[PDB]
Parts: sequence; C-alpha cells; structure tokens
Amino acid sequence: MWFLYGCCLRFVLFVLCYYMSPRLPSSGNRRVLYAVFYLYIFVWCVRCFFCGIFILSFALFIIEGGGFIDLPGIKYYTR
Amino acid sequence: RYPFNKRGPRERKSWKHHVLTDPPKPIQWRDPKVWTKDLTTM
Amino acid sequence: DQTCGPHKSYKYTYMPDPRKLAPIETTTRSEILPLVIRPPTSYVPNHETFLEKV
Amino acid sequence: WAPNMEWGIENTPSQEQYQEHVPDTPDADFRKQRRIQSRPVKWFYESHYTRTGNFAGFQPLRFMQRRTEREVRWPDVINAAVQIQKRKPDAYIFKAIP
Amino acid sequence: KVDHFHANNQYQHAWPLLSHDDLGNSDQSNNTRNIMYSMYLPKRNKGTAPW
Amino acid sequence: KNLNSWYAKGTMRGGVPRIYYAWMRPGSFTRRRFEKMRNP
Amino acid sequence: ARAIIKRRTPQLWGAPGAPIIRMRGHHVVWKFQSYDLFVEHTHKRRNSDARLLHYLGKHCPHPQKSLWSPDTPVAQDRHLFMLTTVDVDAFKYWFGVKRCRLSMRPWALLAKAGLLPPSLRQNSKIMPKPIFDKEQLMRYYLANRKEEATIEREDYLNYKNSLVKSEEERAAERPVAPYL
Amino acid sequence: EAQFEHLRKVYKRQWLESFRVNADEYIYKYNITKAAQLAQWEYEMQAQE
Amino acid sequence: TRLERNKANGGEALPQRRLVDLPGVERRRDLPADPITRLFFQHKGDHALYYGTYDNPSLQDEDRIQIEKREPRYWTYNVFTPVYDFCHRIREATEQRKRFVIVPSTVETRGCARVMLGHGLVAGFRDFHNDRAFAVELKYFQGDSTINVIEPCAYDGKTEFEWSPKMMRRLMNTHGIHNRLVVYICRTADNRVIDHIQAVKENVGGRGLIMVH
Amino acid sequence: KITFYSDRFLFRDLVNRREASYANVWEMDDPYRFLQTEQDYEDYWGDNYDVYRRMFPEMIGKSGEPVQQYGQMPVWTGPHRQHANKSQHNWMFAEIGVNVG
Amino acid sequence: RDVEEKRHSRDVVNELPNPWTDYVSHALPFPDRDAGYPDEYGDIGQWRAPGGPGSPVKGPGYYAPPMEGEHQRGYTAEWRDLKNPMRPPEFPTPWERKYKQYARGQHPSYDMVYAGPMPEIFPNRYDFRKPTRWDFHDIEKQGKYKTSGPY
Amino acid sequence: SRWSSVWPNMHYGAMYLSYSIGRKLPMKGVNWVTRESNRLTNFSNRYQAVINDIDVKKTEEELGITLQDIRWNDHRRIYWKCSFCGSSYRKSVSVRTKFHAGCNFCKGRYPSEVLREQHQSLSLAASAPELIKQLKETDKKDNLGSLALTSKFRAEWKCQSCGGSYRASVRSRTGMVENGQCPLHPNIVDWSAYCPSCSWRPNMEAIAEEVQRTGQFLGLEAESRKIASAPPARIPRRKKLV
Amino acid sequence: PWWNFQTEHRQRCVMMYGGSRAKNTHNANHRVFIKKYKRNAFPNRTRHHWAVSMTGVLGQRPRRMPWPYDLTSLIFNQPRQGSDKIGYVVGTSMLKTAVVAANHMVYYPKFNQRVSRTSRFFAHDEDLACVEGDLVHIKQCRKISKYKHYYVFSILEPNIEGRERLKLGLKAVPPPLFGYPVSRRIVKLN
Amino acid sequence: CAFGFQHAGCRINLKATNNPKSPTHTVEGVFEAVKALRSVSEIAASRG
RNA sequence: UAAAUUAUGGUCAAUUGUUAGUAUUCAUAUUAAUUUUUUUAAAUGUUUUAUCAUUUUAUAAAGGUUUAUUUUUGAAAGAUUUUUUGUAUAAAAUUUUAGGAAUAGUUAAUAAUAAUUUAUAAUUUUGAUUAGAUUGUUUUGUUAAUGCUAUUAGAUGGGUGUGGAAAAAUAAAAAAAAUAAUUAAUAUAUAUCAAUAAUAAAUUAAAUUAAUCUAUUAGUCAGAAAUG
Ligand SMILES: [Zn+2]
Ligand SMILES: [Zn+2]
Repeated sequence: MWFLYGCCLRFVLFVLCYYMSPRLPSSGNRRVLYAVFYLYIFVWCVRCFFCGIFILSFALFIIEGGGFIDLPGIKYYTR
Repeated sequence: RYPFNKRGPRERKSWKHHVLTDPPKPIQWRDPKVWTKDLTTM
Repeated sequence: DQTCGPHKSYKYTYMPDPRKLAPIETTTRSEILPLVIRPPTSYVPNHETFLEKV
Repeated sequence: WAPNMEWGIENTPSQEQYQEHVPDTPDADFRKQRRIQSRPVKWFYESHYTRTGNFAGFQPLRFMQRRTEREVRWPDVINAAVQIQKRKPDAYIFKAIP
Repeated sequence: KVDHFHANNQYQHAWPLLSHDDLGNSDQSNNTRNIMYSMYLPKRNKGTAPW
Repeated sequence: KNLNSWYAKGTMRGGVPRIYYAWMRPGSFTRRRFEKMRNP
Repeated sequence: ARAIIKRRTPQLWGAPGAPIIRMRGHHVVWKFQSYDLFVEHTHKRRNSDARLLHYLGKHCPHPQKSLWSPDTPVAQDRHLFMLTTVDVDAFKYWFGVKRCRLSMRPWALLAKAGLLPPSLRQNSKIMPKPIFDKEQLMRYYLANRKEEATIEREDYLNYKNSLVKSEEERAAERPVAPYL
Repeated sequence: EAQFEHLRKVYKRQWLESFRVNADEYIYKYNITKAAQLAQWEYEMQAQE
Repeated sequence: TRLERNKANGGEALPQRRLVDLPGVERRRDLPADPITRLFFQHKGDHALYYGTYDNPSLQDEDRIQIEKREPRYWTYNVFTPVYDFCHRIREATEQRKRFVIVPSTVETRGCARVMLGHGLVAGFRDFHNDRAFAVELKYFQGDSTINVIEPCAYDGKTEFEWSPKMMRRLMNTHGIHNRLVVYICRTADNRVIDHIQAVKENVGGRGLIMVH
Repeated sequence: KITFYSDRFLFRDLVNRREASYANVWEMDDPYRFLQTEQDYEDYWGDNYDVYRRMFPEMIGKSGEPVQQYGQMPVWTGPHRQHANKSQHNWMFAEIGVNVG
Repeated sequence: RDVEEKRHSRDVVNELPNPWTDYVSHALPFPDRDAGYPDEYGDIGQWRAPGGPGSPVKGPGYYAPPMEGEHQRGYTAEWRDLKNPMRPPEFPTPWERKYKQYARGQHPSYDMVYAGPMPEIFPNRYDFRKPTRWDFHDIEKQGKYKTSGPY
Repeated sequence: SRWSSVWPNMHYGAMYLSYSIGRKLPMKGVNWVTRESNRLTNFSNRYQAVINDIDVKKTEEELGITLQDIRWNDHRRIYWKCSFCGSSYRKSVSVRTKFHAGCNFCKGRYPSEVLREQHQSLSLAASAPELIKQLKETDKKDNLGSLALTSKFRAEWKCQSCGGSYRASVRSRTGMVENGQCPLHPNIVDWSAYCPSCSWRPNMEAIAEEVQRTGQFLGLEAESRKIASAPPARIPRRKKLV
Repeated sequence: PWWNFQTEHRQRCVMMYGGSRAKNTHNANHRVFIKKYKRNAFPNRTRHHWAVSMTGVLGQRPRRMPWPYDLTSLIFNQPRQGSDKIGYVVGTSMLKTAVVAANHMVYYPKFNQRVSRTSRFFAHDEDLACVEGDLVHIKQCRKISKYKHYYVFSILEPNIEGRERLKLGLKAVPPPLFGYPVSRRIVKLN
Repeated sequence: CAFGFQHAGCRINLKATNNPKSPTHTVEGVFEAVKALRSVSEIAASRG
C-alpha cells in the first residue's frame, strides 16, 4: 500500500501490458500492467495487475490494492 | 477481489418468476369437501 | 477490515399512540389580534403605485 | 409487586420484538403463544397499588446487544444473535385482499 | 458550545421530549415508550442499557 | 446501589437448556449417612 | 473604524461590544431548529463563544403538546405549549446590573415570560400610535396628583435598598443587660 | 422605555438585596466551615507536638 | 459505635481519682516464643532501643541468616519493594508447600499479613521484632494452598496505585452479587493498612498494596 | 452474598442470646421478634396492602402544590399591548443556572 | 404609567407575587450545595455522596488543651448530666422493651444471614407445553419462509 | 433543485407520512381488490351519512373510482362534500370509517374539541338570527341554526360593505366564548363584523372621534371609562410587607 | 447520536433527549509519509526524518503531562504555577545575575508514574551574593530582562566552602573537566 | 453451556488472532480453566 | 496484631472471530469510518452624516510555526452640576525526526548610552541552532479498561505609527445609531469541505397540508448453497 499513498482507490495511467508468470505451484500467464501516474509533483511508475476487463482503450485505471495473488510483487489490482 | 470486474451483477431471474407463476390456481372450483365454508382456506 | 457491512437494521415499529392524536384545542391568532388591512390612502392608492414607491 | 418491566413479549411491538411487521391481531396471536386478547384499559381493573412502575434499566438483548459479533465467522450466515430474521422470498407475490 | 453545528449547552440541562413533527421516527403521533429506552435515552456505550 | 438487575441476566442460547439449582446442589440435598448413623 | 469594513456584519461601535441578550439558533431544517438564548456582546468573532458571556437558556419555537401532563378537560392547558429555559437570575444580573442590550426576538420571548414588559415591536397593527399634547397631559396631572411623601418611598425601595429593617424588630440587634 | 429602565434598576434592587442576603448566608456557613477547619489544623498541630 | 454508648455509662458522678496499681501491670506482655526451637527469639520490648530498622538492622539473631533488601540498579529495572517480595516469598512457599516463611518486615508488609491472617489466608504470623524479618506460617487445604493467588498491586515501586473508593466498590460487586471473596489490601491515608472491605465501609481509598484470594 | 464469616462471628449474637431473658414466654417467641425498624415492618407488610395502607398512611398521596395563578406584571403602555401577552399557546419557562435544575 | 397603575390596582387578580420578577433567588455565582459533580478521583456525582472524607473537616466539638484539662482535674458540664444506669430517668417515657434492647445493642440479632431458603411451599401449577413454531408435526409449517424461530 | 426532498411538515393529527422507500414499499404491496363484502354500498345501514357525503361525480370523473368501487374501508384518496356544511375535501374512506375524520371546517362546529356536546352555549337560530341573515346561503341553514355561538366553525358569511364572502369563526363573530377557553378580543365583534379589508373603516370612527373631542389620542380612554364607571366595592388588598 | 447504532441513526442535526453532541472525526485515515529525499541525502544534520510524525503537544505519546504536585507545591502555596522555585544556583557569571536550576513535575498517566525535570533559569540577584551551589529560593516578579522573570528570594544554604574558596581566591567551583559531547576524535597529546 | 454456566465468560489468548488457536486448543483450554476453578464453599473452608 | 451487624448505604467495569504442529499486538470478522448516494442553504447594494470632508461599525485566502501568541476603559454598556483617580505587555508546566552536534545583530548589568560601553557572556546531548512533517493544550473511534487513536477553524513583520485595541483590501446571516420588518424560520439550484438516510425494503393505509420518490447487485470447494 506504499503507492496507494493512503487513499482508498488511486487513479493511474496505462503504459505497458506485459505478462508475468505466477509463483509455483500455481500456473498461468498473468497480466501485469506497467502503469504510471503523477502525484505530488514527482511522477511514479506502478507495476500493477489486471483482474478487470477492457472494452474501450482507457489509460484511466482505478488501481485499488488487494491481497496477495500467485504473482510475487503485485499489490495493486483494477476496478 | 472486486466482485464486479469482468462482469456486473448477474441479474439472473432477478424476479425469479418460478416462485410466482401459478398456471394451477384454485378458482371458483374449490372443493366444498376440502375448502372452508368460505371456500378460502384449505 | 469491514468490507461487508452493518450487522442489523435497527428499526422501530411505528405505532400510533392514542394521546398524540387526541384533540388539541386551538384558537387562530386572528381570533386574538384580529387581522384587517387598511383601505388605500391617497399617496399610495394603487398596488402599482405601492411598488413604485417601495 | 412486580413492575411492568419493559421488553416483554407483550410490551414490545413487532419490528422490535421480531424482525418483521407482525399484525397486532387481538385474536389468536400464536407467535406470542397467545390465544385471545381482550384488551380492557391498561390500569383500570387491577388494583391501584400494583401499578409498581416500569423497569427497563437493562439491555434489550433480543433486540440490541453490546459488542455485537458474528457468532460463527463461518459460514457467512451468522451475525450477532440479535439478527433473528426469516427468509426473504424472491419477487414478492401480492395477492388480492378480500 | 453554542450555535455551531454541535450545540451542547441546550442539552446540558434537561428539556422534556419534543414531539412536534416526524424528526424521523414519526415522533408526533407515534408515542415512543420503547423508542425512548432503546433509542433516545443516552447510553453507556452502543447497546448497553439505557443510562 | 446495584443497578444490575438480577432479572435480566444470562445470554439465551436458543434451545440449549442449562440446569439451575433452586437452592442447593442435588448432591448436598440428602443427608442419610448423618441422619441414620451410617458412617465409619 | 476599519480600513475595509466587514460588510454584512458591522454593528455600531467598537471591537468588543456592549453585552446583548441575543437569541441565536442554528439554521438547519425547521424541525431541527431551536434557539440558543444567551447573553453576549454585540461585536463577536465569527462564532458565538469568543464574546459569549453567559448561556441564558434555550427556546423551542415549535409548540409542543401536553405529553407531560394528563388529558385535562381544560382548554388553555390542552393548547400546545411553547417552552423555554431562562437563567432568570443571571439575566437579572446582566440586564439589570451590568446593563446588557436586550435584542428584540429574545425580548419577544421574555415578554411572554413575564420578566420584561411586552416589547416595542409586538405592534398591534390594529391600533394607532399615540398623539401627545401638553394641554391634556398637564390637565390630567393637575387632576390626579401624587405626593412627594408617597413617591420618594417607592423611588427609594424600587431603585435603592428595600429591606426595611423594621424599626420595631431592630430591637433584636440591640443587645441586653450583659452588654446593655 | 420608561418601564424598561425602571426595571434595569429594580433588578439592582433585586439582584443586590439578594446578593446581600446570600453572601451573608454564604459567610455564615463558610465561617462555620472556615473556623472548624482552622480548629482542626490547630488540633493536629497539638497531636503532632 | 453503638455498642459503647450504653457500655460506657459506668461513670460515677464524681470525677474520681485514678487508682495507683502495682509497679507494672499496664506494660504489654511479649508474645510467647520458645527460645531453643525457634526462627528468631521473640525479642523483648525493654530492648526497644536496641531495635534498628528494616533498611539498617541491628545485630540480633546471629544464629540465623538474614534476608537482604531488594533495590535495583538502573533505569531499565522495575523497582521492587517489601510488598512485592513478601508476596512472592509467600507465592513461592505456597508453591513449595513450605510451612514457615521468613518474610521481609516493613510496616505495610506486616500490615498485609495481619489482614491476610484476619481473612484466613494464613495460619498465623509472628513479628519477632526482628528489625528485618518476620515469619508467616502458611495454611493448606486438600493439598493446595489456601492463598490461591496473591499478586502485588504493582510489579513496580515507582508506580503507586491509589484506589478510588469507587474502584474498590466495583470489586465487591460481581455482576450484581456482593462478593467479598478476593481480598485487596490497601494502605489508607491514615497510615493504616486495611482491606478494601473496611476501606469502602468508611469510604476512604488507599495506596494499592496487594490482591489476594 | 459471598461474605466469609470468621469462625466465631456468632459470639456476639450468642451471648446476647444466652443472657437475654424475656418477661414471659410469648415475648420470647412471637412472630415479630425479627422486625426491628420501619424498614422491617414495611418489608414485611408490604405485600399486605390492607395493613400497609393504614400503617404507613404517608406513602398514600393526599396533598400537593396547588395551581396558583399569579398576579401579573403591570405594563405602562396600556391597552396598546394588552394583547401582547396573549397567544394561542401556553408558554412554559423553567429557570436554570448554577443553582437549579 | 398612572392610568395603567390605576387599572392594575383595580385588578383583583393582581397583588400576588410573580416569583420571576420579585427576587433573585440565588444571586451568587455558586450553588448552595454540591450538586452531583465529580470528586477527587473522578467518581462522578452518582458514584459518591456528600459527607464522606472529601468534605471540609468538622473540627473538634471541644477545646484542645494542654496538661491539666480533663485528666482528673475536675469536670465539665458533661459530667453532671451523665447518669449511671441503676438510677431512673428524670421524666418517664414508655420505652418499649424490644426497642430498649435494640437501642443498646444487646438484642438477639435476627438478620438475613440467618434466612434459610424460601421453599416452594405450594407446587405452583403444571406447566403444559405451550405450542411454538418449532413444535409443528410437519416440517412444512416450519420453513425458512414461515418460521424464524419458535416464538 | 434541493429542497424538493424536504418532508412536508406533520402536525398533531398526521400519522405516517410514507415518504421514503421502505416507508411505502411494505405498504405498497397491499394489492387491495374490491369484493362484495368490501363494497361500502353494501353497508348503508351503519354508514348512511358516510354514503350521503360522497362527491360521487367529483370522484369518478377525477379518479376512475366508482361509488360501487368504494370499500367501506377504502384507502383511496377520494373527494367528499360535507352534508352538514357543504365544503369539499379529498379524504379516504378508511380514515373516515376508522376515525371519524372529516371536513377541516366541520371539525370545529362544536365549540371545543375537548368537551364537544356538553356546551350549553346557545344555538345560532334560537339565539341570534342577525347572523342567520349574514351567513352565506347554503340550504343547510336549517341545521346550522343550531351551531353554538361559541363554535370555532369557520363559517362563511355575506359582508355588508363589499357584499362579498368573508369566512370567520362563528365565535369570532358572535363574541361570546364558553366559560374557560382562550377568550377573544374585546373588539372582535367590530373587527370581524366586516370584510378583511372593509372591516377597517367601522373602527377608526370612534377613534378619531376622541382625537377630535379631546385634541389628543391615547388608548387609555377605555381604561379611564372603566374607572369612572365601575368602582371596586371591596377588592381584598394584601397585607404589605414593608 | 454516538450511543446510537449506525442503522438506527436517522437525523444528524439534533440530539433528541440528551447526551453528547460531537463531530465523529475520522481518526482512521492512513496518514502517510511521502519520501521527498534519499537515505543518504537529508537537509538535516542531526535528527533525520524517515517516517510520519505524531504531532501535537499535550497530545504526543507517551502522554507526558503538567503536574504541579512536586517539591514546590509541597513547600510553598502558590498564587499561580511556577511562581516559587528552589534550586542549586548554578551559574552566576553574568554580573548580578544567577541561573537557578529547579524542577517541575512531568506526570505520565499511561504508566502511572512521574519524572520531575530540570531547567536552568535566569534569576536576578542584586548585590551578587549567591555562589554556584547555594540552595536558594527564587520567586517570580515583573520581568528583569529578556530572560529573567525571577529574583533570588532567599538563600536556604550558602555554600560556605565556596564563599571561603573565593575569599582565599580560588574558583568557587572548579570547572568541568571535559566539554560537551563531540564527534571528532580530538587527539590531545602532551 | 455444556457445563451449565449461566453467568460466566471465557476469553482465550486475548483475541482470536493470537496464536495458537485450534479447536483442540480451545476445548482443552476451557476445560483446563473449568478444572482450575475452585468452588466458593471450598474457598471458604480453605480459609477456615 | 480484634472479629461486630443495629444487615445489599455511596447508583451497572467486564472481553461472543473456524483456528490448522510450536513460538509471536498481525490476512478473512465486528465497531467507527472512508469507498456511497443533493431532507441546509442561500443571495446582491453596508449603513447613516452637516458633504468633494467627517461621526459610527477590528482576526476565515495563504503566508510554516514544537522553548510559539501574550495585554486595559480611555471606545461602548454607562445612568450626574464641574475639574476624579491606583487593576494591562509577564509568565509558569508540556514540544516532533532511526542512526544526534554544534548555533549566533549575540546574555546580564548598567541605559530612558554605547552603528567601536563594560565582560571569564548566553543555547545546547535534561538532545541546541539548520533543515522535515505539523494549527497548541474540556469536543472523537475502538476497548470492560490505564491506552491506542481524533477535533476544527483563528494571529504570517515593520514601514506617517490612525484607533480603545492593526486583527483592517471583497467572501454575516449579529438588525448595524427613528419600531422598517418578523403572518417569520423558504433556501435556486447554489456550494463548501462538512452533514452518519435503504427513515414500516415488503398483505390490511396514511384522524395530513397529499408533498418527493417507483427502488437495486452478494455468493454457490472449506463454510448456507450445484448441476448441465
Ligand atoms: Zn364540513
Ligand atoms: Zn366584506
């Protein structure tokens, strides 16, 4: 929750959609969205997850953090 | 996590009409041997 | 964490209790200090003259 | 002489006692294990001294409890023991009332 | 103390029960014996007995 | 002065019934070994 | 006395003003509107405390019923009641002795109390204001005159001390033989 | 405001001819109390000696 | 106080002279204590100028060991006290099924002991006027100690816990049942050491000393 | 109660019983030897309202404070305000302060 | 003022005290008695009472003298009025015997520590099983949709 | 806007406003349907004056509800016409059969809500026909000639100045009040004998007459009349304290 | 109201019968710390900052608090706190001026314990009597300079050793052997 | 309630996040406490 | 180193999580929230005065502060026939940050002094100065409870030094020097950061004035419930 920076939901900006492989015993090809957002004049990069779905191209993303998933290092998920 | 990602609330039989529909419905043909003298309660 | 919600909807049975609906005695203030209006005066005879003045 | 202590079966109304509106039929309220209920005036026929008072300086534990917690975390069907409530049907069938 | 949103001193002394309109619980024709115990008589904490 | 009413105590467990002694435990109820001198 | 005045909120003079018996009350929904009657100064800061002198009471503008008394067959008692709690004795000390200005809504109330005479602005619209003339005013005083020996008393015991130590029962404070 | 300033005095004949009686009585009681606690200090001074 | 107003009526009308008696009958006896099988000699009262203090004791009972004081070293330590060490002497002895304990001797240590003994948690105690120690004889029942638990009010000395009379009235009130079971020793302002029961029967509260039951 | 009485609590009562004699047998044993104070007599005959009513006629309320109308404060402005004290409500005022309520 | 006073004195209902206008009941700043407020410990006004140890002291109802005061010197007025038990009282009263002993503290105490059990002298009445919504011979009337509990 | 949400005030008669979701729902689902034992008209014997006070055309035309379609306890908000006075309201047969709730103006035909019939305060025709001529023509004057002089009945009348319709209490007109109510003005006769704008004039006549007679207007003349006319014989005066 | 339960709430305007009107402020908010520096680059020298501060005074925690019940209130009755202060006069080198070092009371409610604390004051002494160490009584007045609101109101013990040390000529008190704590290994040889 | 305690309350570990928790440890702990309990008559007699 | 009671005196302390060998405030609960729902707000033109003037009307923009913010009758209340007095700036207690050290118009006395008077001066590890976050001391939340965790908004220099007090460049909802007005609390769609609504959420109806609103999502291995 470091990058949620305390608010309940944080808005960010799509950049890349790369695929990372979950942690064993699990198996998958999990969708890790390398996003960014400017906040408090420094700009930041947020490697996040995607459990939602996408219909229109929208680099508007509502990252709310979640539990742990079979991926090591992704504390943020989509709304 | 979020319950409504990839799909919203499944609206499935939001009125669930099977608990409603009564093609067999007692009518003026209630039995005077099994219904009350009012023919309203069995 | 409280991602669920409240734990009971505490509600109260409305029931009318027979003392509040019991008959109040009234007397409209126009039975103590009667209300009447001044027929118009020469400086302000009309209700357009009035607003022109005010 | 006992007081007329509050939050009885009779004192309380429905939405407090149970968690649905329940008719106040003066005839045959089976859920209060009651058979009939002639309702003469509250304090008319009893002798006067018996009108001891109204005690309610305790918890209405049926209805609201201190430090409410889901009795059994699992399965999710459990609240505090103050959430007694029957089952809500799907779409509500409203008959025509004669 | 006074005329901020959170007035205290008008409750500091004792005022009888105002039942002039529906302040939410049909206060004006609904007479509220049990509503007062459970509801508006202050309490020792949420749910504790009416103090 | 004890505003704990004795008349509103105990938490209801549904149907689970728990015993209560009117005065004294049913063990200590009877005293034959001492009214009838049946003792070492 | 300020370079750029505060426009809706100027009073007459000065930064801490004279004491005034105001009857404020927060504007929210009418059902939730009852009046904090209280002594205080004219020129306040934005809230009702920094020149609050002495909480004086609370008024219910909403007329309530006799749900504290039984159902009388008495009309004036069955009528709705309008209730207020004063601080009668600190009002007397402020108003009477420290001379705080009595505003007009609070006065409209205390008039109904019986402390103060019914105000200037309880105007019976239905009767005209008076017509003064010296001939009739002096002709009356001529007609009915009251004496110096009945007026000086009341002046004294109505604006000055009034516990008349009854000359007879001042005997109880003039000691007896062991020191007399 | 002849009656309104006739009162602003009467409530100095009433608030003072009452503070008179009541400070008289407060001193008649705080004097019993003042004197009694003073006596106890003297007594505990004795027992200390 | 009502059992004396009509027991002190024996005043003659004359304020008569008080009778002289034997050289000494008003002197307090000493409490008996066998000199040969013993913990310490019950030291006499005449030697009342031989008695030193708990902190600085005299030279008496050379035959016997001496308890030491309990004074810590740093900031980081809790500061024990005779009331702490007496409670844990007694706790360890009732845990070892001993009989006599040689327990520190301060005014409120034997204060706690005299009221515990009044409350029956102890078969007896004895002040040998030993400037440092005194002996508490423990009572047992069915194999287990009568002092079920005994706690200090404070595991520290630097923290005195004055008990409000209402605090001490909400112990004898277990959910509506008046309960003088667990006895709490508190030392009032009058330099008396009393249980909470006589402390709240006179509505004074005192320093918290021990809880016991 | 969970008071624990010392082994010989009853000595005071026991000597008072061993010595107290009675003018005759019936004062020795009568059913009101328990009842010592008015609290004892009311807690006994409280159930018995026929006895209580006569015995303790004070709890029976008879008297009260009359409803006493005041004379009213006179106003100098005469009938140009002789309505001004008159509404369709009653107006109840309760004084407060540091001292009252 | 004069014509109003004339009519006011003509009013009989007047000439009564309006205790709102007539006196300032307690003009000082502080109450005439401790009123439910806290105490040194915070024992809020309900958890306490007045007169205990927190009060102002009550002082010795005598004088505290040195050496030759009441130690066999003589006697104060508290020495002739006190009476020995044998000789009668001055004035006769018909004191009860029972209250006499009670007042003295010698009455055989009958407290409520001695009170045995209050037995059910009379069997009350047999408590026949009053039917509930969990005594329905048929699991139909006790559905989830009708019965949420027996009563 | 915003203040649409504000609930309409409820007084000391109004029971349940039914102004929110759950405030109407559990009462919404009561799908009433008229059966022959529901039908009010079956029950004329008991409720004759409930049958005879129905604005039937006003009902059907505006509502789609028939005199036959009316329950004896119909919760529907229909219009009626008072058979005693003749005013029109919108009242449900339920609150009129359960409670005897009716016309907001025949609410007060009886002098005091509390003691309604005990009033031996005399009638209108057998007492004061000079009101019988000014009251608006209703053909119900045959019954209103028994309304008490003390009745708060907001009766409508013919004025004499503007000829129009002015509605005032029968008591506020007649003047007399039943012993022990809130009494009305000393001049309420002279300030409701006319129209709310044409009741001004008959007043200042005697008011300026005295400004002329005396060169001075001071309301104290009625007072001084009462002292120069009514000597108090023996009004008990209290023992002074001074 | 506070004593009411969430769903039993209706009206956040009034409190019907009684109780405590107060704004349920939202303490539960995850206040954060936005790292605007690097663990080796801080614009402070002594106390670096790397996590949220708890802010307030009479609000920090451990909840230190004012306690008047100390040596001073045991010895002197006071009109207003701090008036009278007793200490080892330490430091008088400013001509006619004394530095009196006397303690107050800092009570810790949570622990149920105290610690009284030190403070070098300014204290005027016209005529230069006191020497470092005289246990003195100090009272407050009207101010005497920027920093001295006190004056030497007595002596409770004069350092007679010191006064004679001056009379003989030496320093009434030898000066501390070492300075304040430093960070540099000062290599004093010979 | 299987013992019949009408007025009692047991608390374990101070909170159900405090380990160790397990159905085993819960039953064992409460029964151990009910064993450690001393009667009031036994308390009294123990104090004579 | 004595028991005692004229019998409950002085007013409620009480802890409700399905865990997974064991050690340990530490995922899932409930409470208060936030995420979340338009039933509290709102307008412009301050107003008098003898007149190009003058009388009246003094702490919300930020401004970054932890040894910190403190002050009166002389204005006004405020009453007479005149000259009428001694009550004020000061303080005192509490002050943050992992790894901690030097700081500076300086300290005291003189002084109605010394831009160059006198001096062994003062702040600091009892944590100073710099820099960092931060509104400062009856308002909450949880808890049986010491706690832990909250409360806003208001004072950001002086420079013609006016005024009683600089707080003074627009941001009430105080009647503001003639009773204007209170038959009034209503306020249109405008806003700030306050302010918890799903107010009988489902059969018997609203002694109303008939006013707003058509009312919904969860899971379904553990553990309520599953198959195509
Ligand atoms: Zn009608
Ligand atoms: Zn007309």
